[PDB]
Amino acid sequence: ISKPVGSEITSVDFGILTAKIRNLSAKQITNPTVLDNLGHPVSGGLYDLALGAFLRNLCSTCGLDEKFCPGHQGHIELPVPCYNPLFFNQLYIYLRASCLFCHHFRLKSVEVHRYACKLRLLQYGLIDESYKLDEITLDISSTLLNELKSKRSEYVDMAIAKALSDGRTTERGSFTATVNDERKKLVHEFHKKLLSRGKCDNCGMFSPKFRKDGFTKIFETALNEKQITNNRVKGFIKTGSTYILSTEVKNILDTVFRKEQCVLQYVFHSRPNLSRKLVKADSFFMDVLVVPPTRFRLPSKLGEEVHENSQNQLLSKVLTTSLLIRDLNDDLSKLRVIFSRLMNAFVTIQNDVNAFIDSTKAQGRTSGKVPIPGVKQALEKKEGLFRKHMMGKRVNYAARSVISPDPNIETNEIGVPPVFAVKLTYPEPVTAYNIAELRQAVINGPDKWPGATQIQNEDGSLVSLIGMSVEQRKALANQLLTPSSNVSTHTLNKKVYRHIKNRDVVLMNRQPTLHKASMMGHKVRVLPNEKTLRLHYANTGAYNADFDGDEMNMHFPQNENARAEALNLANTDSQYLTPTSGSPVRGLIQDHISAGVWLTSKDSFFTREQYQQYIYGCIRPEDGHTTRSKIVTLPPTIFKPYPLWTGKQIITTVLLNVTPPDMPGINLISKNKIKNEYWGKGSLENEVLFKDGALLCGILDKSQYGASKYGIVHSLHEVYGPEVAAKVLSVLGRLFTNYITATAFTCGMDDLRLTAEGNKWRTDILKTSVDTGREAAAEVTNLDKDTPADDPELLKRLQEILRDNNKSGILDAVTSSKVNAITSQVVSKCVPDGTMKKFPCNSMQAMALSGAKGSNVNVSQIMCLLGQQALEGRRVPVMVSGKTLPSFKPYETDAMAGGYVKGRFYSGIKPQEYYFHCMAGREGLIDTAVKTSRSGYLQRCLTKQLEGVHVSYDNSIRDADGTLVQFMYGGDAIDITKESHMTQFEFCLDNYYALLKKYNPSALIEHLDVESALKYSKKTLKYRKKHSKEPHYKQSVKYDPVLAKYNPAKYLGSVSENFQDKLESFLDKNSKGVNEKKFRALMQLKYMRSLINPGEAVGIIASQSVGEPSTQMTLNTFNVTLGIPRLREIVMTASAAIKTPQMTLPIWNDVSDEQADTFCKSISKVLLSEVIDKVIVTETTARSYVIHMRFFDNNEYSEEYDVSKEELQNVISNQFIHLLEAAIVKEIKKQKRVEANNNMNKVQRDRQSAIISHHRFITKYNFDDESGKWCEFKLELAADTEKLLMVNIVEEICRKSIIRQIPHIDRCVHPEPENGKRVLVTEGVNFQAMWDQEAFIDVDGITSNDVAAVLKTYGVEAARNTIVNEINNVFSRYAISVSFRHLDLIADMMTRQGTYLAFNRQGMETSTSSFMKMSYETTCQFLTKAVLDNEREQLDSPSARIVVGKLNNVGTGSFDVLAKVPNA
Amino acid sequence: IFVYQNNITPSAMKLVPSIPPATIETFNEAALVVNITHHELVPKHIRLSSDEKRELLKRYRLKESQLPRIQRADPVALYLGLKRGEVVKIIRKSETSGRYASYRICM
Amino acid sequence: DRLLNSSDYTQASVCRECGSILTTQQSVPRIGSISTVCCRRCSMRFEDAKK
Amino acid sequence: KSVVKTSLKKNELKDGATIKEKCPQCGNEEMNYHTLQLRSADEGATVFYTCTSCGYKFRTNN
Ligand SMILES: [Zn+2]
Ligand SMILES: [Zn+2]
Ligand SMILES: [Zn+2]
Ligand SMILES: [Zn+2]
Repeated sequence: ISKPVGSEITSVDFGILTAKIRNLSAKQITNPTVLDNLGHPVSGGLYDLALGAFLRNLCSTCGLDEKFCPGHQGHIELPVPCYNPLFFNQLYIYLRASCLFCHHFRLKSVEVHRYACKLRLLQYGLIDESYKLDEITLDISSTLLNELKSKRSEYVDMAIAKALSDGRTTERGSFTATVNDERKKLVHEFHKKLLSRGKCDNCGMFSPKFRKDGFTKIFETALNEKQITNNRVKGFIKTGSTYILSTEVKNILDTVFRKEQCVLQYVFHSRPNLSRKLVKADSFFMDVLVVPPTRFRLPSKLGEEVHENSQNQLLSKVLTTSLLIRDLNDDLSKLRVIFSRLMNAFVTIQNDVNAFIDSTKAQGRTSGKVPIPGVKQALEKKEGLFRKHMMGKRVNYAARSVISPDPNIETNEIGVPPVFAVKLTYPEPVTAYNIAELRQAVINGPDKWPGATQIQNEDGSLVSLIGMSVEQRKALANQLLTPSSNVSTHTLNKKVYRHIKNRDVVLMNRQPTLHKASMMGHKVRVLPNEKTLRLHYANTGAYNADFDGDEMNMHFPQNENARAEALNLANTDSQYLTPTSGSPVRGLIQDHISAGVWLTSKDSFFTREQYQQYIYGCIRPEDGHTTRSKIVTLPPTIFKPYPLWTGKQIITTVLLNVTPPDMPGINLISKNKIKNEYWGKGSLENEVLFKDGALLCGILDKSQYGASKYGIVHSLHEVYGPEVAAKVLSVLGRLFTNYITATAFTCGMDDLRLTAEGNKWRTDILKTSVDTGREAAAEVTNLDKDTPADDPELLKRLQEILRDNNKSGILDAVTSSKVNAITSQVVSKCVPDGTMKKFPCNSMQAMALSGAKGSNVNVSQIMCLLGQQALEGRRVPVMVSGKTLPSFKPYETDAMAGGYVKGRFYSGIKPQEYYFHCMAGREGLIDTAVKTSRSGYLQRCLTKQLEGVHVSYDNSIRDADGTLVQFMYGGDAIDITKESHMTQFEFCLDNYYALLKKYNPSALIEHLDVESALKYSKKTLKYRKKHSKEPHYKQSVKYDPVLAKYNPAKYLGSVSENFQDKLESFLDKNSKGVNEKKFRALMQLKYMRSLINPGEAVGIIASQSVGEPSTQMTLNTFNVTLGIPRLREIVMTASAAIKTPQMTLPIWNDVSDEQADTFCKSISKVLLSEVIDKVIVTETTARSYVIHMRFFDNNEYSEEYDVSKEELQNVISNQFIHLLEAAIVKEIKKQKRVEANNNMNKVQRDRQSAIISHHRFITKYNFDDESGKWCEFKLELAADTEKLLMVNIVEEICRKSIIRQIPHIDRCVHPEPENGKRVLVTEGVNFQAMWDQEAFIDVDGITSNDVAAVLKTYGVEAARNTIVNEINNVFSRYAISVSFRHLDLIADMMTRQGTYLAFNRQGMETSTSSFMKMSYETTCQFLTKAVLDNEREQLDSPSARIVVGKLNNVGTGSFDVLAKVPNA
Repeated sequence: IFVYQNNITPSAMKLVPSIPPATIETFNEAALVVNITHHELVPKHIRLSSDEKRELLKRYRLKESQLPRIQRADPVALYLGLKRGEVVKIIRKSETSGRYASYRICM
Repeated sequence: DRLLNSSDYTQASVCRECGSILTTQQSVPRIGSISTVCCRRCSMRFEDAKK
Repeated sequence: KSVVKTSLKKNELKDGATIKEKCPQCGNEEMNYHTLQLRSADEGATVFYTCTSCGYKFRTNN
């Protein structure tokens, strides 16, 4: 920190190096061999000593040694100008668009000019005048075109000058993401008109079309003999696919770029080109290579063998082929076959420079195990450069080890081993106050722990203390304040690198870091006698760690700016609530839970010696736990027989001592997890009660001091602050450890046993399960009457069910839900009642009821039975033979044979049901291995877009370049980790005085206006209740909300309108030393102190609050796409074709259920295949085909599908026979390369002969007009055609002819009404059609989940409301609460362009930051788009500031600290 | 405003920008069967004059190309007939704060 | 601290005129001088002393 | 026209699973439980608690 930097980098320009790289490097490289004998580097070779010092030789350029040479660049002269393979697609577009006769493009002189004149406007920040340029129009002569060109260009000289005379644009031009969209639409369109033309327009003589291959060649295909005759009519006024040599592309494109300089001055420049350079075509080819410096091209080594570098093997091969084409360059100076090797050399001088840059753009020779990587393969992967060594560096001053538990250190502490404590050092500058301690550190030296390893002198020279003795350290600790002779370093002072101490801090890290609470900041507490990092149990739920061998990374920060941020921003005390939903994550975990159900029990009675021992066991005044410096106690609750204290009265005493004395006690009314009936008749131990800081009723659980919301530790966090709530977890961590050591807790075999009364109960209920398998199987086969299992008419149906995946799904669901009832009858009769040991003594139940460990499902499977072993949602799989195991009869309708385990883990499971339980055990393990890979990439993909998104100082949520995303954070600007008790008005009234001197208003009413926002709020409250019966579109807009008028942190009373409604609803239904006027003043100051802070990274948090709970929903089927694959269509990929799109149609309240079910059938599509029983085709042989149809009975398809027989006549005779002959003719063209009814009337005869005339070969036709049971016709083909699979043709056409299809809609269904909502669910989306159904549908309430189809019909704000409703449906299914403030910020990012943009490459394409895009994926693809743009990176996104090493602009880099000097 | 029945021949679409002061908006009457702004998911859109547009950009210190965007062919931008450069004000009911005023510009 | 100051913090020499890191060079001095820092592609060779 | 039950009806399959956990929103005792295994062979099962009458989704980790 004593070597400051002055000048700093602020923006990076991309460009192309010209031909005069030769000026910066006169150290050309010719000899391809890198060394010679005697190990020396040969001159002119790739290890030349003018490229940097090498092999203990000085540099020929720097004159410096290997430690201090920077290294320098050389260059390889390519003999012929090969093209750069990055820019090869972007010259093949300009090659395929230029006319070889006139050297323009194949667009007109005015249409080229128009894109040249709109892109000039868009390199300024003005988009409106570009669309108003096409407004300038009016036997075309070339004088009226040159008027228009001087008329359009006159407008652009005025529109730019007007906006520059205003403040709309600057001289360097305005450029934003929405301007980037409109430029990437013209240039993509400009490369679509130029690409698709045939002839020139300033002449007629036109060029032959081109061709290419895999990036090595370009061909000029033969212009056919029609078009040369179209050329020579004008020019008067060779073989097939001739090759194009690389130099003759340059001689075309040099002359084109000289002519179209105007349009290409704005295609290639997105800011105004102040340097007024020229876009030249040499920039696409490669005149020279450049050799990287020798330091970047060092030899490789492994074991004891040195090898040559990768970047020399690809780069000598260019230089031998450069030599080999000079070897053959002498074979024309004295002068067929040698041009077959000359042209062979140009392909391989191209294919070597192509294989130098890329490696996938070559051909190679053989399977050389993915051959030698080029310079693009060093950049584009997970590994490589831009993601492994710029976003993912390795660090100094860091240690990792296995973690171990400790309840004796604090919650905000780590136990550093003495192995790590004598290695990690901190550079501490020696001053007048730490000289007494840094002298002692140097005396101890680098072996004794309060010590130091080396000192740093004022000239920066280090002096290591390791080899020194006790005398060279004492005689060097005495010189720490001696000023040096030098005057340049008279400012500085020495730095002693002391060891880590108990006042240092540390970033700690669990390695899958899915959210920001997995990397917190601890205080060091150095322990003896260990080698393991050592942690407290409050932290192990935050890191998601357990003590099974997990390792954690310990980082030790090396300056005072970072120590002020591991103590104040990332410490564990401020990480009590997670930002995902506002729920606490820090609390006591397993056995401190199960000790508070015994300590705070009603049986606990401690004597005087014991009561004072549990106080001082956890609260020590010496270590600063108290607030009074004298431990105060309580009177006993029993006086006369013997003085005894209650166990609840200890929890009172520990809160009496650790809370501040001036504040009054806590007041809380909460619940437990333990029901009242486990304690006896008339107990009240479910009600937790704190009155004035005294626990008066109820035991303490996971629900009080665990990681649970609105407990006692969560409530102390609100009233007293995070520093007190972190002490109470430490005090209770020591209280329930000394009580455990004095009074232990065990779990034995007797805990797991049912009594003989209750063990007869589970036998009698499981006796009634032997019939359950058949009865569910007799139900799905639609038999009855208890048909026996060996019935041959039953076993035939079970085989029919077995072959279908549908029917086996029904039989599984019926039988599983029928045997889960018997599972639920055994549990609901036994587990409180049939057990041998009742609740307090039965520790197996008390670990499950308290929430200490396990559930009631674990206790039921131990004591009662396992239950149904459901596999992939369905049931146990089955062989081909109808056997689920070889032990069972085929098609066995036993419940046990389907996988129902009637055994428990106490008594044992049989070998058959041990095999099904291993099936269920493995699907929980293969699904885990595929779990984390799914949601890992979903979180990475969010944290690049939503990554420079932060709260600004005007409370608007903005991106890094300044583009606005939201206007407040969620509409209320409230931090999620603050709004927990904000709507808990009963809690804030019971603790009014203790909460008053926290939100202290007395020292605050002179820095903020008070009455301006309260006055405006009552106008907007009174006006809004007068208009509440109106719908939302008839809402008058006089009074915009008070947050949009007043800053919430500047004006008291400016308050989100939902908080104001809840606050007035509380004060008007609750009349309770506290007024209502002063309670308004508290809860409006509390809104003002719970606001989001400016600089808060709400983009990372919103992405970590979605990707992290999505590692929790990887499971299978429990109709709509569920869980992560639904979440990968909305968020990722922006699917315009959802797999299962739906539509929810709210029917009216006067349309009946029959008229609803009738309306369902009038929507769903009806194929012609859905009314056919059989199709009998008789082929006799001219050829014939008598196609006979059998429909179902007319009272069956008119009832199931609402299809009359007059429809089938019109469907077959207008649609089917046309489609049928379009398939028969198509096949032949790809081949020659009961009863009887006759005596038709006049209607049927006229129907026949007309349709014969309308078709080609049908010749007979009849349809059942009386009953609607059969159609009948006779396709006669020719007397020449061979065999035709007619029945395979007819089955494909019957399944594609529709009788009645409203388009894009497959099926309507009437589900169960959820909460009275009579709705209809439609498999498919068509909003346009459902508007025509207003007699049955509330069309102003129809709701889809195809976001791309709500966007097209209803617009961008309706689509944005769909996204927040469809991400919510994913998480609310899995009972996962995420806050809507995260979901609104994800939705307002995806709708930032008016469109529905994804989080992927294609959504990221319209952005400003180039390094954000390069670091994500396809690095050199985005690099191509940036270099051609000559794009100035502004270095504002956090992915671009870590590259250049600039300070990040989010959080503590969102402002500047300026020091105020007193003298003039 | 010109309300047609089935379609417009694209030879006749060229006459729409043919007048510089006056604009022409087209609507198919099949689309106009339901007023889309009566739906429960479409908030209240209000176009701002250039008096309170200019005072909006002063409050947040914005360029015009930094607001959230609404497309020119959006069915709500076609409903209000928004020209390019007009900031519409969206009053949407947030699920956390009740009423909430947002803005969005037509480009 | 983590991604710059404790991993690969180096202070380099950058020409303010061309804006490049790689093409700088500490000059081999004349024997009566001090080795200064000079950029190479902004530099013109001394034979180009044209009038 | 097949001879087995090819589809489930609208209200002819109710969940058999029931365990007497108190529903923290309306006070119901019956509750359909649902256990699927998330993590590897270092962590147990995680139970999904869906109530009967109201239908509030609830989740207990361990
Ligand atoms: Zn050197
Ligand atoms: Zn031409
Ligand atoms: Zn320079
Ligand atoms: Zn309930």
